[PDB]
Amino acid sequence: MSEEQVAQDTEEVFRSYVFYRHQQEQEADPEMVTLPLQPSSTMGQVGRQLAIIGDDINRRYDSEFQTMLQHLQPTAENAYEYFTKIATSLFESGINWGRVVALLGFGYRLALHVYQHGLTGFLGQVTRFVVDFMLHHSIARWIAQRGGWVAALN
Amino acid sequence: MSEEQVAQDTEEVFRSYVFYRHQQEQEADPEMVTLPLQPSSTMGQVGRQLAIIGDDINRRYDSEFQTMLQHLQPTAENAYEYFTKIATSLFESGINWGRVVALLGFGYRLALHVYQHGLTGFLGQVTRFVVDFMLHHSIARWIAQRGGWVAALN
Amino acid sequence: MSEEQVAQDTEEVFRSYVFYRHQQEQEADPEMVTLPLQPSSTMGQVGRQLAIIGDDINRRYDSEFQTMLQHLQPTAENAYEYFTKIATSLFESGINWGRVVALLGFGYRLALHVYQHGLTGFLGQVTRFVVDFMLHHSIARWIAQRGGWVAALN
Amino acid sequence: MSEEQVAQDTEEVFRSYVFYRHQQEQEADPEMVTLPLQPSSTMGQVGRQLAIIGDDINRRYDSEFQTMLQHLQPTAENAYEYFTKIATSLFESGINWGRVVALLGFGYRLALHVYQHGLTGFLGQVTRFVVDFMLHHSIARWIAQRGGWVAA
Amino acid sequence: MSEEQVAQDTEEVFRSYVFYRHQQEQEDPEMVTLPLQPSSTMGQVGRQLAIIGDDINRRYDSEFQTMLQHLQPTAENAYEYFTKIATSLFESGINWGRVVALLGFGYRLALHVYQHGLTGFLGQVTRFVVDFMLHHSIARWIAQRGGWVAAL
Amino acid sequence: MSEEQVAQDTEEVFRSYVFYRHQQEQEADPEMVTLPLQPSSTMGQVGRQLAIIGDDINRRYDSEFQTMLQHLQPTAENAYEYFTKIATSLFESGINWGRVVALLGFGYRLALHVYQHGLTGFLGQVTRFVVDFMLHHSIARWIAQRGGWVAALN
Amino acid sequence: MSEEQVAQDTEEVFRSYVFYRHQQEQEADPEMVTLPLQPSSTMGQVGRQLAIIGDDINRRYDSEFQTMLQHLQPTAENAYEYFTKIATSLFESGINWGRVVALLGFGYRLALHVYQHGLTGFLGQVTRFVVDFMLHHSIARWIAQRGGWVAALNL
Amino acid sequence: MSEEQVAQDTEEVFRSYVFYRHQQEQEAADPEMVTLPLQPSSTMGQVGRQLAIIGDDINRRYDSEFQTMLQHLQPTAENAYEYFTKIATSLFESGINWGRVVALLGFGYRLALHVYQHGLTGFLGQVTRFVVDFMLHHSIARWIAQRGGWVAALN
Amino acid sequence: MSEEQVAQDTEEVFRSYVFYRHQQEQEAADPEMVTLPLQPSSTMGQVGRQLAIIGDDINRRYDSEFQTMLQHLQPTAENAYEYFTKIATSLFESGINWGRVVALLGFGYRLALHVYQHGLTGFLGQVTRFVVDFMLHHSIARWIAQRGGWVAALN
Amino acid sequence: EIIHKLAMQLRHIGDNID
Amino acid sequence: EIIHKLAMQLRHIGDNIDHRMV
Amino acid sequence: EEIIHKLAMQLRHIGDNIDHRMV
Amino acid sequence: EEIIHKLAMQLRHIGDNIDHRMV
Amino acid sequence: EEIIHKLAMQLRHIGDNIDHRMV
Amino acid sequence: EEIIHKLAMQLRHIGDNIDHRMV
Amino acid sequence: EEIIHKLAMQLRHIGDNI
Amino acid sequence: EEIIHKLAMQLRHIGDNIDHRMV
Repeated sequence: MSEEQVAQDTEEVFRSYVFYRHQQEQEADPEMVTLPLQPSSTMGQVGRQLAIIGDDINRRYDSEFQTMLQHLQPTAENAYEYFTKIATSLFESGINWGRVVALLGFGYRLALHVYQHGLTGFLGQVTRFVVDFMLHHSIARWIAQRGGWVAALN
Repeated sequence: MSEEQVAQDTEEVFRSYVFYRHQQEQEADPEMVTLPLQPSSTMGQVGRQLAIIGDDINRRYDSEFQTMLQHLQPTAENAYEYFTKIATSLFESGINWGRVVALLGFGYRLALHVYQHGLTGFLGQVTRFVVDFMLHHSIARWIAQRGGWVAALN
Repeated sequence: MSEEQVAQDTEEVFRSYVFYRHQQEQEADPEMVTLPLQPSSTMGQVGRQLAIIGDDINRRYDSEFQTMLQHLQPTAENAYEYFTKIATSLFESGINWGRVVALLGFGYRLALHVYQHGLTGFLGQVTRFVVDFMLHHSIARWIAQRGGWVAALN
Repeated sequence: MSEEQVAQDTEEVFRSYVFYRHQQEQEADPEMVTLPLQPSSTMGQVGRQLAIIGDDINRRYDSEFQTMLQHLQPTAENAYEYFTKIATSLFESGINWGRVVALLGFGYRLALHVYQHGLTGFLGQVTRFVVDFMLHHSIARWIAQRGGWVAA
Repeated sequence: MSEEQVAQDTEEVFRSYVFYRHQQEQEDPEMVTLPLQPSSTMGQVGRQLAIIGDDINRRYDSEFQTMLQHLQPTAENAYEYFTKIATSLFESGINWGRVVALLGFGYRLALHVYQHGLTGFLGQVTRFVVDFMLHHSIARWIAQRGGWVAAL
Repeated sequence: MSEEQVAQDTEEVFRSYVFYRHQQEQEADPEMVTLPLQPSSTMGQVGRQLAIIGDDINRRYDSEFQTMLQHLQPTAENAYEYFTKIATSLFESGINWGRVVALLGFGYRLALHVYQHGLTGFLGQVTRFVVDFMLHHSIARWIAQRGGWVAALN
Repeated sequence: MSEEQVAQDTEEVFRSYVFYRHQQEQEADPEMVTLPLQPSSTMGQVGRQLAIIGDDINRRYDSEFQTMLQHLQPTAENAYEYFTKIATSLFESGINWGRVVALLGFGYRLALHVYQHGLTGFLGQVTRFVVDFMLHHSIARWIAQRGGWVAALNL
Repeated sequence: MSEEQVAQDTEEVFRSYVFYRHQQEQEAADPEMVTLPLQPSSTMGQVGRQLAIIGDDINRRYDSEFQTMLQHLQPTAENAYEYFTKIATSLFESGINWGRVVALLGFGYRLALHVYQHGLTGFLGQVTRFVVDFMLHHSIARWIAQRGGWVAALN
Repeated sequence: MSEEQVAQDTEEVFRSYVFYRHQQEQEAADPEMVTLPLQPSSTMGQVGRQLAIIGDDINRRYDSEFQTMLQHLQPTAENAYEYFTKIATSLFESGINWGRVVALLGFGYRLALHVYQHGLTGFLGQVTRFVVDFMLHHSIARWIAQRGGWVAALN
Repeated sequence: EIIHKLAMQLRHIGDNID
Repeated sequence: EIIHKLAMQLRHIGDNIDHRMV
Repeated sequence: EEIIHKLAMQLRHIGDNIDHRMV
Repeated sequence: EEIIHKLAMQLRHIGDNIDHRMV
Repeated sequence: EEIIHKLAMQLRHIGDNIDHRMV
Repeated sequence: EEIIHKLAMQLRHIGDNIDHRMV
Repeated sequence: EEIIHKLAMQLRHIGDNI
Repeated sequence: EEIIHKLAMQLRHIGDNIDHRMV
């Protein structure tokens, strides 16, 4: 299992996590309801499962985050810088599987922030922030060393 | 009646068993509500009767199966291996028409379970496991030696 | 038992708390009479049991309580602040189940008093200040250690 | 007469029991009075004659029984564990036509104690408890050896 | 103030508790010589909490020693018994009072086994105390009040 | 419970007994009053509880008993000859815990009498005499079978 | 003296005990009077002896014992289990010569109660439960350490 | 900061941790550690003294089960790397933090000490090599590198 | 594992057994055994460290009549191998045992020390060869190599 | 134990509905 | 001041429901 | 292997149940 | 099994009482 | 288990009464 | 830089709490 | 010889009394 | 292997505790 493999597999792990986490939160953003899913990949099983384990923690830390992002005001131009800088200090002290899911939650929380604030059609940019940050900052490598994203279904 | 006649006849018995069994139950998986059915095939009558002649027995153990399937965590990659191992242990002690009906329903329960867990558009892979198992493990020949799937309508 | 499930279940316990206690204190609030309760929930009988136990320990303080909530004169802006400012001092001395019924009981006495000053349709936000105070202040974590809200039927 | 046919027929045997027995105790549960009844089936008359041939001995033992279900306090999750486990011993002494009307009689009350305790929309599951317990514990068959519920 | 912070400060809170409680008892060698941390606010915690229950722990002595003797805690079941008693104390609820009643269970079982031939086990009581409190949310309670220094 | 396990444990089961039994027999010999006790073994508790249950019965026959040990007059060489000889008879009838404390009580009484007759440092042999005899005369296999010395704590 | 030489004398010791003590009691059980013994059987004195010295004690507890085991109503299936189980608790507290004799008395109490209850021919199995419990709980070793069953003629 | 710079630097932060944590323990023996030589004027012996300091309370406790587990492991000269590697990969299987890198140094200490105590003398340069070789091959030296090196541990 | 490989291993197993038993016996002298030098980083010192400690409890019940029997033996530089050989062939004449291999090394120790106290200095290296050369020629080393080697003893 | 006295009584009416 | 008087009154209803509920 | 096997015998049981019905 | 509870019940009354004084 | 115990506990008494006639 | 960090520290809290669920 | 029988039978009493 | 694993979780535990101490 390669780190580049984990990197390309990350596009569908992310896309699906957004789809399924948005879907429980509703029980809005139409770019996440209409979000296309790939047929018959186990990376859509990964993103469905990871969307679900962040069920307790993520519900609490809700208005706390939106009030902090409102002070950030990320635009189409500084959001990848802002994505990087937050995500770079999340893993500065360490890595674990739970922090990997918190980095997909922040990609979901930031994908939704900017839609609600008028940046439409940006979902596909937040996905590359997640893929690209992960591939230049050793997160994909870390995951590939554990058997890939598929190892997370335990 | 040849075993390869039973092998090609089996895709329509399973597809149709899924459609009609999903339908009584629902009275969900929209890959099974919108499952196409060949017109004027007797095999669509075989899957309709096999699906009804397990109704009560099958809802009885519905909860034990779901929770047993979750610890398995089948994926696009290991579902065949897992389908074969369960199905070779089922007929190791014995073959009878009910057990053949139980191999259809476990093809139905594994098909629905992966969907509910995020493996979409996989219905056709589950029908192939059913058909390719039966040919390669003497279940098709068993059935052909008795007139085919049509003998079951008794 | 995840703390997340206790907090989602707190929807039902409180709704049913208000409805089943109102049904006794009325022998009015239109929102609490017409209050609907999901069907076949255990948090529905749980709502029922918590509202019937300390009836007199509740009908013993109506004067003192409905007197102080009127000088405080809650509004739709400071409501949550007061709700959390009051509820912090409650469990700061310690946790038990009677104080957990005492937390709910005040919401019924908030959402209702509030209702009597002109704040219509406010029962779904008092339901919210209950759910979003427990999970964030370890009240949903304490319950999770014991089983859930159903264990309260002892 | 297949046991399965006995099992499928039981659904409206119970509804009619539950519908008709509540009409007795009344002269509440709006889930049993609204309880729609299937048309032109004997099973509506079968359950009707068994809810009436039981209101002598039942109407007396009510307080004795319901006091125990408030000590047992069943939930939407343990309801099947209990109903199976009570009716199981009920029948480990033996089986007679009094005890089958006695079974359906506990479904009437169980579906009524939880309604009176806040468990709405469960009357459809109490029929299943009846319909499942009887086939899986050889009561749909024993009834079939006579001709179905109609012999009753 | 972190749970970890409370867990560590718990070591001295107990060893700092036993000391002054034994001394106030006389007005065990291993309890008279019990080493105390120089200059810690925790050292004082373990003697304020020791003086408050002086009334409630004065009465309940002959209570507890008879119940301990029949339980017969050895070096093996010592942690088993400690976790099982102390769990059952906090199930019902929590409060500062039951926090203090838990350290008293740490002085009373420390003192029981020494009297019954368990020389030098007070080093395992302290950990029973701190390992019961970190794995059962009791440490998380205290830090949420500010830490033990709030108790004062 | 292993055989010589109970054997090795017999090392300080005895050292405890003699310690506690002398502390009460006075109610002297510094070879035992100073007999160093381990920290944190249940085997110490066993030697204390048996020290104080037999003490009363071990308070009448002390006049008659040791009067015999003079007329016997055992030295530091036949000591093991004499010890084994009497203990082989103490069990030649029947085994039970009461007599197992009777052997240790002879172990307390032989230790005491050798000091009182000029034999110094021989408590380090009346220990070994007590451990070897039991592993080589079916007594340690009697104790291990019932859970061991800890089983005596009843 | 191997604890196994104790194992086979016991098939002869028990049978003797049952028989010789059956006749004193009559003052029944086919299988205990049919019950034959090898000749020049030195171990037959043992079962004759042990049945004697313990008779006036065993003529006292016969009352409450005929009603206890019937509530147990042993079978062919749970008879061994109840055997080994009742006998493990008789030696968890202490061995001596009476407890080993008091052990055999109950096989007879079981092998006879079982016959009056309609379990013909079970006399062979009761002899094994004795031997089999005795070898597998260190009761036969206790006898070979002291010599054997012949030394029981010193009571 | 490069990977091999961190891997090269782990000789003296480990050798130093050992001398300093032992000097720690022994004021409250392994003469291989007392007489350990310490490279003059390097920040990595600065780094080893801080890590040995930080890790005592948490260690001072779990010194019993470690002793008993390492005894039933019975590492030898031949199997000690395999066991070190198998234990060290399970430690970082779940995640990587700075406390687990200090925890790793401590089990190099616990291991080098148990095997000496049990007769494996002059083994400290191989344990040091296990530590340096595991880190470089299982990506511990690269995690440390993309954070400044070991000197970053001084916060 | 070669039985000729078990021969050089025995040089360091015996010399380790000697040093550590002597050491633990003292702490409860032959200065050739206090100053006994030991190979650094050899598992065979772990073997000799463990084999000395298992026999300790029993090897204090018999320290006496051994002492007095080797006195009327009066071993010399000339007859000590012969007596060693003939004591050691009689030890494994009725069987071979892991315990008799530890009781063989113990008599090497006890005869090494008898001769020293009786004025035979500088003789430990000949004793080690009696042990090494006896074991090779009397099928003791092949037995151990079949078991896996001396390291099999750390179990 | 509640489970037995349930069936016990339900038995009573049962054999009485008989 | 009021915010507090609301909590302690509720402590008394809680610990009174407590004994009732245990 | 152990999850795998439990699913198979469950299938046998439902499979032998259905057989008796069609037989 | 019933001693552990009887300990934790009185242990609870000591707490309940001490709590009244602290707070 | 109570039939088993009282049966065994019965057997000890005759086992120590018959033991004395023995010893 | 200062808001950025508070988002990172909160993600760590959320992350480490979800880790405790998956291990 | 005889004194030997005497100790063992005492402790026996003491043992069986215990 | 059961020992090797028990040793690795004591090390995570001491590791995460030293961890909370360092950040």
